[PDB]
Amino acid sequence: LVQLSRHSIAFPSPEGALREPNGLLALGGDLSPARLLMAYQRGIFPWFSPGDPILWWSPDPRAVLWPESLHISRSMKRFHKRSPYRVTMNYAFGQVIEGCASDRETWITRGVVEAYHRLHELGHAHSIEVWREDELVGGMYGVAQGTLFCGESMFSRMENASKTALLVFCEEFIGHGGKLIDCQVLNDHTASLGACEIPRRDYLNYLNQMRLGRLPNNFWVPRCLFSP
Repeated sequence: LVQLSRHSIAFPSPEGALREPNGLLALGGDLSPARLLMAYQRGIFPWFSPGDPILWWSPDPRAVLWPESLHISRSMKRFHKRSPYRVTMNYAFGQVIEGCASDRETWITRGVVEAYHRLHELGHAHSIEVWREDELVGGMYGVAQGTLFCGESMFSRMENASKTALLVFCEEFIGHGGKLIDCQVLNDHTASLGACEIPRRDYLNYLNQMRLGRLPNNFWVPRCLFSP
């Protein structure tokens, strides 16, 4: 491996990551906006349980999701056509990440929250919210990397809340140039939604191409995406 330094925002080539644990590449450093941005630019992300030092990753393969391949069951389509939810973009970044943090009775520590909150404040991290009237019932947040979106996590406090968030986002994302969504690691729910695994070099390749891409100037301003 390799320990980072408070000095620079330099990162070692992802290809020198460990095989097991898959993707472990470096430790230390900090969660400053600059260091974080660089992490994503180069296909790396932080992940570590509270108590441990900062750990950075770039797994092989990488879980990803082609927006157009999002699988939506027939029961969900029925649900979404008569949806009881409203979806918004960047209305409550803080609550969404907190919602993702309080899930599972998670590594999302206060420090991590502030760090991504800074990125949101600076205009790089964004959130999708799912509301059951006045209540935030689900959502997802991530870091925008051009036409590629790096999804950190999502949460659901009501049936189909997160499915709705993803469904609505993919429609809005594709409609304006969105090309790929990064899922980091593949999990059961994510896989059922059509997420798949591709080689790390394929992902980095895509990343380098898409970072350059641009969505419309206002794509990320706080707004209502879906309100039946």
